[PDB]
Amino acid sequence: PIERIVQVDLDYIYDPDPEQQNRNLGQLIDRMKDLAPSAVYLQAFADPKGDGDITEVYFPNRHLPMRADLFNRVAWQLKTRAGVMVYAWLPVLTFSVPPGNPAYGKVVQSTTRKPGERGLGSPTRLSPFHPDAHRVISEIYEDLAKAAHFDGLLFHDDAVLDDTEDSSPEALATYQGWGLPPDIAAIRADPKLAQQWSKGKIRYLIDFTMHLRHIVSGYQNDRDMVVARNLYAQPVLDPVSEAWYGQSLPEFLKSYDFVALMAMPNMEGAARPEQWMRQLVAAVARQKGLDRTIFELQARDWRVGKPIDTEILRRQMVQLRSLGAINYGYYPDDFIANHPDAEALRDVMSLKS
Repeated sequence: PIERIVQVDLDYIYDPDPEQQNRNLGQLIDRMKDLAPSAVYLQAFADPKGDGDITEVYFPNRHLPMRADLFNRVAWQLKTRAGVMVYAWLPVLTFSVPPGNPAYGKVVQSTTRKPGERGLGSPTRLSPFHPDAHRVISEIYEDLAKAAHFDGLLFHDDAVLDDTEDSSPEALATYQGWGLPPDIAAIRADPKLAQQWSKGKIRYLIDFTMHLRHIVSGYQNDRDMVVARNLYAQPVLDPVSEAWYGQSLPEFLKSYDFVALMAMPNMEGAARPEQWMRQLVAAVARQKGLDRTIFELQARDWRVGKPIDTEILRRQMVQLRSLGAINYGYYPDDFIANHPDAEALRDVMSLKS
């Protein structure tokens, strides 16, 4: 079994001119037919500002405005014309519902964070410990399942909690239920409690995504609903950092069909990108995770706003192959600018590899 995946932004397809939008879609379909990946991870939410404040999505639903009714038709065209599997890529927590929504303002709190700033996680993450936020997110996933036909779910990288979160009253009450004091200062001060708390939050988020899976699978009438989740590299390279990510490679491997590991040394600011990738693969191997870890590479340098040379991307794929990491893919597909170069990547993205 081999996965070769392409993650695709509907933000790149969308255009206020529906005829331009159609031309955009056409270019995507042609590239995916040519490249023939195992799966496309398809954005179901809108994030055109790139700040992770998700006020709109691309499917009809009860809670958020629709930017365009686009996910269902792109998913169907990918499936039927390009012959690929399609995963719905959706946030776990970040839904900026309108005022008057029951979940409005029921967000993840931090003991130290102030207004007007953020850490890795978005300030807009709804608290999965709050019953109204829990239900609203559940209903958004239900509405996705009603609105479109797809083969899997990719749970987004927005599902993070740091070591000062979640400090909201509902979260504290949940920690008390785990046998911890409802007091993050007290938890953090005791290394044993701090470890238990970190692992507890990791499992809580995973369990929440399993709840969402159950909702979607019931509606897709499909027990074979495959799930993947984005995993940051730092918890893999340095597992102590689980405590301020709320993610874990061993726990992910136990719970998801695939782990979408963000193998992106450029984004990470790696001084020695080849060594970095070598160490990342070794870490995954050490956890016996190569069979279900997808090394998701970056095709764009988002910080400087430039495509990454396709030859650099291919060299990363060849390096992965040489190390026995046979599942991989890239994000994003810039189908309008023909980047990455499909001709150059075809041989390594082929499922005969």
